[PDB]
Amino acid sequence: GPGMAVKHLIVLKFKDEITEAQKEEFFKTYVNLVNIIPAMKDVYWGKDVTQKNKEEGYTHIMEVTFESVETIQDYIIHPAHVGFGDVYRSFWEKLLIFDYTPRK
Amino acid sequence: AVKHLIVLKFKDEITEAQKEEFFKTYVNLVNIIPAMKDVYWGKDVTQKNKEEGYTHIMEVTFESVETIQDYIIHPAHVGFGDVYRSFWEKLLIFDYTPRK
Repeated sequence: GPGMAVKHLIVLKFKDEITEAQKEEFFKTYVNLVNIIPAMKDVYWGKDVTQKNKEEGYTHIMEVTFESVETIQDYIIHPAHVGFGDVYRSFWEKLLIFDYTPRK
Repeated sequence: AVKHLIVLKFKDEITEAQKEEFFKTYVNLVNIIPAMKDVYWGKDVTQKNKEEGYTHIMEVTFESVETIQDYIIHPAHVGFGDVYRSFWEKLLIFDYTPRK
């Protein structure tokens, strides 16, 4: 329906070499993409506190909220894009990205 | 507020109707388990993930990490896991506080 959210779920394990300062700057830059990418409306992230899957090693979760029925290609080609961009794609040891519309 | 996040891959044998049954039953848990706040789920549309990766996301909101645990040990959630764990091949759980 109109105004339904399209969400991207970014699931991350950082490489051991990545510093706490670097991680902080990474998330700061990602949240600021809301002001740069028109269709991007919100970014929220956090650190897993449970560690229920330590063998899979993922530690961080980032939720990106986009407007539906709008192009997001400017995000895809953005230098800061976590998977595709030159700036940060070397930061992660492991990375999953999902694309879903939340419903109930 | 905190989030209990589930990343899920169903067993190969599970049908579309069974996936819908799973989510309907899970969402109804909010009518039963006091600790729970709102639940949303979605299906991943990424073609790359579909072949052998996780396929579904469930987000559950809670007041605190403590009330997440209240939900974990509730008889209704125990009962759900007892009869629907068979539906999933693998999953990931994350408990975290969203921030910006």
